[PDB]
Amino acid sequence: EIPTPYVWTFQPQMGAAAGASQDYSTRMNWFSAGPDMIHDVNNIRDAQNRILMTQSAIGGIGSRQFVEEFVPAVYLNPYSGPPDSYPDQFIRHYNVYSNSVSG
Amino acid sequence: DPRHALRDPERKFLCDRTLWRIPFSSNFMSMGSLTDLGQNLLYANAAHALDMTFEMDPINEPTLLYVLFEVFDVARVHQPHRGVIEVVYLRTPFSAGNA
Amino acid sequence: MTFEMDPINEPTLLYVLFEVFDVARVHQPHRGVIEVVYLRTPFSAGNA
Amino acid sequence: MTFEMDPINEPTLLYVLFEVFDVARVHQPHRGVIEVVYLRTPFSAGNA
Amino acid sequence: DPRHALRDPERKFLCDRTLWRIPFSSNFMSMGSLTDLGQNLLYANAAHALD
Amino acid sequence: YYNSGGNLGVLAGQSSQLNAVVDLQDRNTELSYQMLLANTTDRSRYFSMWN
Amino acid sequence: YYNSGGNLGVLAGQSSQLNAVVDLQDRNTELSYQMLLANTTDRSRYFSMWN
Amino acid sequence: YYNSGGNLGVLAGQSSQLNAVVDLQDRNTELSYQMLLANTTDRSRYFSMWN
Amino acid sequence: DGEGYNVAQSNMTKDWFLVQMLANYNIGYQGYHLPPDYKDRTFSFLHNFIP
Amino acid sequence: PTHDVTTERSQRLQLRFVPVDREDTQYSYKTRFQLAVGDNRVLDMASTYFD
Amino acid sequence: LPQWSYMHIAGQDASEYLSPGLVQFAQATESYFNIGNKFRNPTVAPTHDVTTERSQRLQLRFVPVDREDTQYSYKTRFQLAVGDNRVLDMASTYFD
Amino acid sequence: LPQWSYMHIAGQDASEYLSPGLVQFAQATESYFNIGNKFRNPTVA
Amino acid sequence: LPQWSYMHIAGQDASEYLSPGLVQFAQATESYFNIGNKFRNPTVA
Amino acid sequence: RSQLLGNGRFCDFHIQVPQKFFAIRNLLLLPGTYTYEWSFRKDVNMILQS
Amino acid sequence: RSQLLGNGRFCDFHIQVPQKFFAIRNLLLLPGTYTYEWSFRKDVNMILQSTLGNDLRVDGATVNITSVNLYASFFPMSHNTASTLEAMLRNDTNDQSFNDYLSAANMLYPIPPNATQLPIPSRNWAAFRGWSLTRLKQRETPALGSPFDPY
Amino acid sequence: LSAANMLYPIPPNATQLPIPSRNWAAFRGWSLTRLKQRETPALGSPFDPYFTYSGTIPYLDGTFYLSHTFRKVAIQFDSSVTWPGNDRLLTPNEFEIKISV
Amino acid sequence: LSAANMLYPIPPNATQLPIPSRNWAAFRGWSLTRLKQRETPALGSPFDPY
Repeated sequence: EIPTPYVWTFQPQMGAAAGASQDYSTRMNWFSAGPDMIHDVNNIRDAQNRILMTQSAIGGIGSRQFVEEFVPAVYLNPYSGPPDSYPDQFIRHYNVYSNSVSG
Repeated sequence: DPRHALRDPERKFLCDRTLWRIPFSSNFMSMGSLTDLGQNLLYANAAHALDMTFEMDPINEPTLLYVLFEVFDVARVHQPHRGVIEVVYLRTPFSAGNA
Repeated sequence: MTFEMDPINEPTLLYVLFEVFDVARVHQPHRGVIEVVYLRTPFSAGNA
Repeated sequence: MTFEMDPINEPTLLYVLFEVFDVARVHQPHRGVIEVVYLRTPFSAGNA
Repeated sequence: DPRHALRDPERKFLCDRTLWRIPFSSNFMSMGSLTDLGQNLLYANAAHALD
Repeated sequence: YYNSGGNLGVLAGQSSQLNAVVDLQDRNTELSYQMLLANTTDRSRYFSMWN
Repeated sequence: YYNSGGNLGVLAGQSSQLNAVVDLQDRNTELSYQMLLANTTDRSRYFSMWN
Repeated sequence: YYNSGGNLGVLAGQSSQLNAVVDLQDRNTELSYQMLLANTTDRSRYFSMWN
Repeated sequence: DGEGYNVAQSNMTKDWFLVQMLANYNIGYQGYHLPPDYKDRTFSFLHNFIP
Repeated sequence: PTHDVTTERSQRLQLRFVPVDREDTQYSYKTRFQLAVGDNRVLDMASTYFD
Repeated sequence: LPQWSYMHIAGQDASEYLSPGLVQFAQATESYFNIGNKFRNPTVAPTHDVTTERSQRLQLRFVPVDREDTQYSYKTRFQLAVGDNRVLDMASTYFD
Repeated sequence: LPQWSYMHIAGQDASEYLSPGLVQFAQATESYFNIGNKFRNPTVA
Repeated sequence: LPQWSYMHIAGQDASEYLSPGLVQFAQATESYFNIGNKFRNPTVA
Repeated sequence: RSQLLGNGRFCDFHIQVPQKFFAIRNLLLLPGTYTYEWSFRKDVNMILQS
Repeated sequence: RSQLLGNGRFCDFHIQVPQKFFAIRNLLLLPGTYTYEWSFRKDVNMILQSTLGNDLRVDGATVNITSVNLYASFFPMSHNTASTLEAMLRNDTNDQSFNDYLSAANMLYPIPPNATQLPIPSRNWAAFRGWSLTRLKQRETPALGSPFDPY
Repeated sequence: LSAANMLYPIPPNATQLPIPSRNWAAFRGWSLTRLKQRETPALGSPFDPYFTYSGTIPYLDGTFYLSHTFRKVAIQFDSSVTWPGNDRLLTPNEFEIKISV
Repeated sequence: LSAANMLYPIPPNATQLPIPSRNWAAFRGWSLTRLKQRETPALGSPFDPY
C-alpha cells in the first residue's frame, strides 16, 4: 500500500552514507481525526511518495552531491519479496562483500 | 583615598527571566518562522545525529539543563458535521519522541 | 445502574468493571527509539 | 572501563590516551592569508 | 498562626473617576456613534415611556 | 493539569467520541502561556480576574 | 507500583526520552495478571521463583 | 604555553586576521614532541642548542 | 453569594462586569483580557477597578 | 449596521453549565461538562472559563 | 511538502487557502466578531541569494599597524581590509 | 473504522496485516523462538 | 568518506592527490630543499 | 495575589480559571453537543505559592 | 510462601519480581539503549500478608531493601538472522500490539453501612464489551493512586 | 512556545554535561537555561511525593535566574561536523558565553 | 601523539576506578599510565597556586 519512505544519514567520513530508516520526526499524527480526514491524509501523503518517486529517478560522495542522490526511496509493500531480495542495504551495520557482521 | 591598598578588578553579569537563544539560521537573524537552514536539503533529505556539550559553573546542589528544541507544534481542526470535532496534530521535528 | 444488595454492618464498595478494549501498538523506527500508542475505548480518558 | 590498581597512600591520576586522528590541512590562497582546517576524530570537541 | 480564631471573608471594590455605562445596543458593543437600536423603527416610529 | 497523559483533558463531540485533545508530557503549556502574554500585552499591570 | 501516576514506571530510549509506559489509575494490572495465569496454566501448582 | 585556551598562541596574516592556531587543552603538545624525537633520532645524545 | 455570580474575586456580578467590558473595550465575547493601554485612560473602567 | 448582526429573538449572552459527573480524588479533582452549543450559534472558547 | 502545506507550516496564506467568502467576512467583522486568529498564516524564509555557503568570519579583529603614544595623545592606524564579495557597514565597527 | 483497524481491534489478522516474510518466519521458528504472541489477531462477531 | 578524504586520513597519497609538477619537484630537490614532510600520506588497513 | 484573598489564615476563595491549551484556546466550536472534561490538582505545593 | 522464607522472625530474603504491565510484558525490544526505571513500595501491609490480617505496621513489621538488580536473557540467535528480523520489525507494517488481559475500567463506589440501594450515573459515548462486578470491604481495600495510605 | 521540553540532570559540582540526540528533520533553533531540581516538580505523574517546595517554579511561570552560570556550548552534527562551523565566530569551535581570563 | 588526554582522580588507597564515556565513531586505540597528583600541574589555567 502506501508506506513511509526511508531517510539516509550522511556519514561525514568515508562518504558511503549509512543505514536508512523510516522517518518519524515528521510523522503527521492524525489517528484522532475523522473518516474523510483519514482518507485525505493518506492522499496527500501518497502524492508525496509520488513526487519523491520522480525526484528519485532523476571514494565517497560529498554532501552537496549526496542530496541529489540517495534520495528518500519508498519501499512499497513490506518485505513482500522472497528471503533473497530484501532491503539489506537499508541496514546500518551492513556491508556488501559479506553479511552484516560487527565486532 | 591615599590610604587605598592595591586591589583587583572583578567582572560578571546577571540575566534573569530570560532564555539563551541560538536560532538555526545561517546568519542567526529571524527571516521567518521556517528558517532557511530549516528548509535546506542537507537536513530534509538525510537524517543526522546531534551532540551538545554544556560547560557550566559548579553548584553545591542538584540542577537540571532545561533545553528547548524550537519546533513547529501545529494542529488543524476540522468540523464536518454537527457535534463532530476532528483534529490533526503535527510537531516536526520530534514527531513522537526520539528512538 | 441500580444495585440492590444485602445490608452489612460495615463500609463496603461496589467494584464495577466496564469491559473495554485496552490496546496499544509499539512502533520502533530507529535504534533506541520506542514510540507507543495506547487506546482504551470506550472510556478513553475518564468521563466528563 | 574499570581499572583495578595497587593502593597508594597519596592522591594519583589515571592518565588515559584515546588515540585518534588529530590532523589539520593548511590552505594558502593569496598573499598573507592562512586558512587552516582542524579535525580530531573521534572526540571532535569533547563529549556530551 | 495556631492562635488564629475563626473568622469570616468580606469582599468589595472601588471604582473612582468613572461612569457606569449601559450602551443602547443589541449586543452592548460600540459599532458606531449611531447605535443599531437607536435606529430601529420600533423607536423612531412611535414614542414610549421610560422608568 | 497540563502535559500529563495521566490526567489528559477531554473535549470531543458526544457523537464522535474521539477526543480532540492530544497532549504530550514533552510540551509545556504553562510556560507557553506566560511568554504569550508578555508579547501581546504589558505584563506589568494586574488583572484580578485571571489573578 | 502499578496504576499510580505518582510512581509511574519509565521505559524509553535515551535518544527518544519519550516514556513508552503510559499508566492510568483506572486500570488494574495486578488483578489482570492473576486472571491471565488462571487461563494459560493450572493455577493449582506452585512455583517458588515467582512465589 | 601549550594546550591552554587562556594563553593560546597566534599566527595569522594581517589581512586575514583569522588565527590559524586552534589549540585545545585536551591535546598534549609537550609529551607529543618528546615521543616524536625518540622515534626519529637517538634520544641518548645531547644537543645544547635545544637543551 | 448564593450561586456566586460574582467575578474578579470581588462582589461584582458576572453580568455587570461583562457589560462594562463590552461598553468600554468591546471585550467579552471572545475572552477577557487587559485591553490596550491607549484605551485605558483615567476615565476608563478597568483602569480604576480595584477589588 | 441595523441587520445581519444581532438577533431579535430571546437568547442568553453567557450560559452556565453544571458538572454532569465529578470525582473528588485524594489528590485530584475531575469534572465533566456537556458543553452544548445551540443551533445558529458560535462559541469562542477564549470566552470560556472554570468558575 | 504536502505535510507542511496541509498544516500551513509553509505555503499560501489564510487570505488565499480560505474560501473567498469567509475571507472578506472576517475583514468586514474586524470590529465586533474577529476570526483572524483562528487561521494561521505561514511565514517562510528565503533559501538562496541571502547567505553564503562558504566559510567566512562574522566579525574580524584588526591590530594596529602603527601606534604612537604621545605625552597627551594616542594615535593608531589600522588597515581595515574588506574582502571581496563583502560589504562592511561602519556602524558595526568600534574601537576596543 | 481506521481507529480500530490501526489498533487491530477489528480487521485482518496478523497473518495478513504483517509482511509475508515475517509471517512464515514465525511459523518456522514455532519451536525455539516464538513471536506469535507479539502480534494481536482481531476477533469480530 | 569526504571528511577523511579531504583530511587525507584515508585515500590517495601525496604522490597522487598533489599536482604532478609539485611531486617531481620534491623528488628532484630531495637533496637541498625538502618538502616531503609537508604532505601527509594516508595508511589504511 | 496574596492580599487578593485576604490576610486571614482561613479564606473562602472564588476564582475563574481560563483555558491555556493552544489546540482549543482560540478555537471556534460550531453548533452541537460536546463533552468537556478536565482535572484539577489539589497539591498545596503546586496550586499555592509562598 | 510463608515457609518459603522460613520459620524465624528475622530472615534475609531474596526474590525475583516479574514485569506485569501488559504494554511491555511480552514486548520484543530491538538493538539500542533504553532507560528502564521503576519504584517499589515498602509498606509492610501491602508487600506482606498475614492470616489474621492484623495491622503489621503496628506489630513491629519492618522490611529493608539492600540491593536490586535487573536480569535479562537473550537468545543466542545468529547475528545474520537477528539482523534480518530487526529490519522487518522496524517497519510500521509489522508493529507489535498487546492488550491487557482484563481490559476494563475499574470503578469504585462507596456503600454506606446497612445501605441497600446503590445508584450509579455515568455515560459512554461508544460501545464496549460488557459488565463485570462484585463487592469489597473498604477496610480490605487500600486507596490506590497515592504513594501511601495512612488509613 | 512551539518546542520540545527536555530535562537532563546535572550532578552537584558537575561542570561538563554532554547530551546525545538526533533529529531526522530541520527545526527552528535552540533555547535553554538552568533549573534547580528541588524547585522543579516531576511532571507527568499525578503526584510528586518528593516535591517539598512551594516557591516560584521557573519551569512553569518562567522565573529563570541561572543563565549566568554557563561557560560555553558546543554543537556538532554526526559527531564531527561542528555547527555553525564555516569559521563564523571568533571561536569557530564553540559558543563561549563568558570568559574568565 | 594524536590522542585526547584525559585525567581522572584516584583517591588515596583506592583500588577500583570506573570511567564512563562514549564515542560516536571509531578511533585507533587506548594508551594509559598512572601519575601522582602532586607531580601533575593543573593545566588550562595561566597559573597553579597549589
